Amino acid sequence: MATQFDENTVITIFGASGDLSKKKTFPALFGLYREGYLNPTTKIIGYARSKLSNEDLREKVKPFLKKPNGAKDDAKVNEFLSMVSYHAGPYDSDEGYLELKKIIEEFEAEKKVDEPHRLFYLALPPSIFIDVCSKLKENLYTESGIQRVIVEKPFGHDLQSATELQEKLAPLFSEDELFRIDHYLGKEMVKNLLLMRFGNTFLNAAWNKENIQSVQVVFKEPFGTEGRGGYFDSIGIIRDVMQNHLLQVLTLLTMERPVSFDPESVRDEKVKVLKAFSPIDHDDILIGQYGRSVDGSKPSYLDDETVKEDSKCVTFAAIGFKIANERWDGVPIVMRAGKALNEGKVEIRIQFRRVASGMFTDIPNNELVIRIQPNEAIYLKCNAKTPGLANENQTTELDLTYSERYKNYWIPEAYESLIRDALLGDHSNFVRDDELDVSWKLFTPLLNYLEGPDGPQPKIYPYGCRSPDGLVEFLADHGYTFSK
Ligand SMILES: O=P(O)(O)OC[C@H]1O[C@@H](O)[C@H](O)[C@@H](O)[C@@H]1O
Repeated sequence: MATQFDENTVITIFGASGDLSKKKTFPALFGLYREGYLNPTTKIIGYARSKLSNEDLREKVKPFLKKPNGAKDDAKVNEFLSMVSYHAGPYDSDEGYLELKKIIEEFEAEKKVDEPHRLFYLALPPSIFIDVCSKLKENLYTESGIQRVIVEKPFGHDLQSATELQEKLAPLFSEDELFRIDHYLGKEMVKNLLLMRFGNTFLNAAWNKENIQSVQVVFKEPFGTEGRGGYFDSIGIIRDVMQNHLLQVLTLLTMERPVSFDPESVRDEKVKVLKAFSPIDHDDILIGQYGRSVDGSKPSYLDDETVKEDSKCVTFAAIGFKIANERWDGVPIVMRAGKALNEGKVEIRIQFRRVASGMFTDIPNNELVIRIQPNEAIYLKCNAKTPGLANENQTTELDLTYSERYKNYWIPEAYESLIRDALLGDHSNFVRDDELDVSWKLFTPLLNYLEGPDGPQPKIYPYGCRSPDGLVEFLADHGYTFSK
């Protein structure tokens, strides 16, 4: 019921010369075009301070456009580049925006446009958002068209900084025009979660404290922070992926059902469950920093020449959560994220309860695993009678590998899906301001405690190991029952 952007839409990518723009934003715009979801009358404008030409931009991004049909669809590559142009100018001053206002109004007149449709993708750090947002609002805002601006996380590093950014942003652009990106919300398997649970009685009837023993959201990466240790030092793993990506996923797994079809009904339920989270217990935590591999082949986090040697930076964290409402009361929830472990994986693991006594209880807990990445899949640990004369249980792993169906369909990348959604005006996969506020109210006390003077020292774990010491115990302390 929001207006869709199709013909004669102008997409301006601010920060167009940067890494994010050339490796992600423009490649995503192309993928949408290559598969027929970007209208050919779309004007794509890259804006940045440097003084490059239309040729420079096109040749800068060309190495990153994806050709899944190989040398085929090469006309599409050149087709797309021909829709892309460049304008140089400062973010700090009105002359660039007035010059841009002229390029755009020229195009919106050469095509008979009664209602300008303008998307501004801000591929910039927040310290430059507010300037550009001011300038767009002072110079390039039409009360007789519709404009939408995309910004990407982070929006702050704690409650105070996030509040300050939003205080400056709110008088410039409303929630309806703002599209705040957490790119996990564009991943195919993350987008399936709501319909998977709410659309299937076989899961929804069990999705409650009466049947769930343990909820886990799991993030593992096999590499470390080498080279960028000094930057990561003020971030840490909790800020990097847990406060945003992992919290988003958990929110989709625990919210109640949206009662209407408005995208804001999705967002209302996410905010609602966020407010029911109890405060984080600062003791119910497992904090780790990666040391040298047992190998000797891999450096410690501190071996990084850009990291001070007394650094308490957390590169692995497991955190317990509790949600105080009727569905979740007393269910222990764990989010755990680490760099420099043994594999790359993002995964949801839900363990169901067993009855304590009776005939079909000498049997392992049912379990549901949803792999978000790498190999999108759903697995169910099930129980069944042994076929034939035998009257014993055997546990069966049911495979719902999505590779079956995906070799048939076009599965967009996160940014492709997300830009599409913005063009269609659908806020379902974007962060709202109260969502941001509550998520920072939840994590800031933990972050203040860890980074203050009494901040605990992370336990060291070797690069490449499965789990820091204490993890398996931590999980069993949070309702996970291990089995054969
Ligand atoms: O899992 P994805 O889609 O590759 O995203 C993971 C990355 O997400 C970013 O937000 C983090 O800052 C990175 O540290 C992390 O590696």
